[PDB]
Amino acid sequence: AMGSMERASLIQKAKLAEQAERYEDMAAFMKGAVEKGEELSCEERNLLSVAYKNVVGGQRAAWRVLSSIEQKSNGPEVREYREKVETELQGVCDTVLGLLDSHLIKEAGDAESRVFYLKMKGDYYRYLAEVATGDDKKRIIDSARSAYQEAMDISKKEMPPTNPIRLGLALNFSVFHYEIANSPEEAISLAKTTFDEAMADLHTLSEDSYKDSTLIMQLLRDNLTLWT
Amino acid sequence: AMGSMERASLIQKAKLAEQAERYEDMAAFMKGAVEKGEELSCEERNLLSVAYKNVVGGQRAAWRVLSSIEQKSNGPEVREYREKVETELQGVCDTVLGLLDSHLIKEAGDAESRVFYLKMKGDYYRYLAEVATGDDKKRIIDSARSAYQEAMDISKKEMPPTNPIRLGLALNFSVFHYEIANSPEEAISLAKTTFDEAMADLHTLSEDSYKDSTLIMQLLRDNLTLWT
Ligand SMILES: COc1cccc(NC(=O)COc2ccccc2P(=O)(O)O)c1
Ligand SMILES: COc1cccc(NC(=O)COc2ccccc2P(=O)(O)O)c1
Ligand SMILES: [Cl-]
Ligand SMILES: [Cl-]
Ligand SMILES: [Cl-]
Ligand SMILES: [Cl-]
Ligand SMILES: [Mg+2]
Ligand SMILES: [Mg+2]
Ligand SMILES: [Mg+2]
Ligand SMILES: [Mg+2]
Ligand SMILES: [Mg+2]
Ligand SMILES: [Mg+2]
Ligand SMILES: [Mg+2]
Ligand SMILES: [Mg+2]
Repeated sequence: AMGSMERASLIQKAKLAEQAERYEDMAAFMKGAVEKGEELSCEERNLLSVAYKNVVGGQRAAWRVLSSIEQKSNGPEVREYREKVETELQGVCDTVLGLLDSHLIKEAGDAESRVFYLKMKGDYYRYLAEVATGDDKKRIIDSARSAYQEAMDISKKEMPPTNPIRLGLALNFSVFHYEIANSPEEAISLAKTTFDEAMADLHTLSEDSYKDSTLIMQLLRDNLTLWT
Repeated sequence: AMGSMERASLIQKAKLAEQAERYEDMAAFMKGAVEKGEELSCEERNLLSVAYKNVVGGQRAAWRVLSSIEQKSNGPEVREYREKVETELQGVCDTVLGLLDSHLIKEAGDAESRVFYLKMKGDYYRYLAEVATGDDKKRIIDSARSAYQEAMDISKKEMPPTNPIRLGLALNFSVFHYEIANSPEEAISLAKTTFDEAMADLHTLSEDSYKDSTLIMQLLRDNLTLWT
């Protein structure tokens, strides 16, 4: 439905929607921008990610509330409404994954863009895994793992240990190991090694880069504190 | 779209949606419940009001952000996106006003229900007035005034000065005078008289009623502090 709007106007409106805290609109504008077919700049990739993380975030928070109520109840209403929210969440994840597959990842040749999009792919499969059951569920978990792993492999070859996309990827992959893969030791090892190798590279940074990197290192530290 | 769901299940889901902070869903469930044609109980009237106040609240907050950006800008994008949000806000207000006219107010014979719905009518015309321009605009302002006035007339005849619906009505009508009607003296007089007559009636209240009433009296006091 954004086919008739200029790419530049979609980006401008996404920024307005962010100011207005209208994240559903923000996501729809950025989906429209991606669907123009051109690669996205760093700033535009960040608008895409912020929009969808806020949308899916509201859904995941609601799903958690409902799932809790349902499990303590264990008529059809709680299950029905949890399933409604679950389906809408699945739809948003499928939308994002669709944008990544058609055709953001395939056209992403620079490490910053390719790692960004593979991290996003890992994150949205991870959100699908949170609500998935059984077997179907193993293939979803492995899709998340596979995307994160490819991103990690590129990030380790092509980016310094303090790069904020590399740090955020490692942070989220550690969360995947702790929360999804039942691998708390792998989570803790990854968060530890990532933190230590970033610390050793801080000396190479300007003041502003240092602020960017240490912000994410503090999130790694927060998890490690929660996990140990 | 809620025609096939049981009234009781719509109410139950509205309560779940409130826990989940899913206010759009909450409003749609309560719209469905109203459309069953039966009068609403006190608790159900409160669910209706909470749902729509949160929905329109998000819209009014966004509209304010956008209007500010637009007026400081004064391409078409800011105006266009402010108009989009404005139209959606107008639609929600029209929806609420429609439920009140078809047929909540006409079937409301008790003072608690009739005052509640006439206050709501004043509030949603007030939200339309916030975004309205010119003349069209005078009739909207007078519709809000007229609804609030009828509610006030009934409330003064039928409810004690500490009743929380009477207090909330007076609070909102004072806000209408200050923000919409350019009548700050009327706003201040109304808030003052309402506060003083409630204070004089507190002695008649139980501990829990006292807590309910004094909460709203503090909002009147907060406005008076802001306005004087
Ligand atoms: C963004 O809104 C929500 C809703 C529900 C859960 C969360 N996530 C959290 O509270 C913590 O999640 C993380 C912590 C470190 C890295 C990544 C995440 P995640 O949100 O699971 O991508 C966020
Ligand atoms: C509920 O979300 C919003 C969004 C934008 C504005 C507001 N309202 C306010 O900040 C203060 O408004 C009032 C104060 C006292 C009584 C009534 C109101 P109102 O929200 O204008 O019905 C609320
Ligand atoms: Cl449902
Ligand atoms: Cl490529
Ligand atoms: Cl628009
Ligand atoms: Cl009647
Ligand atoms: Mg063009
Ligand atoms: Mg399901
Ligand atoms: Mg390329
Ligand atoms: Mg490099
Ligand atoms: Mg029935
Ligand atoms: Mg308009
Ligand atoms: Mg009746
Ligand atoms: Mg009475």
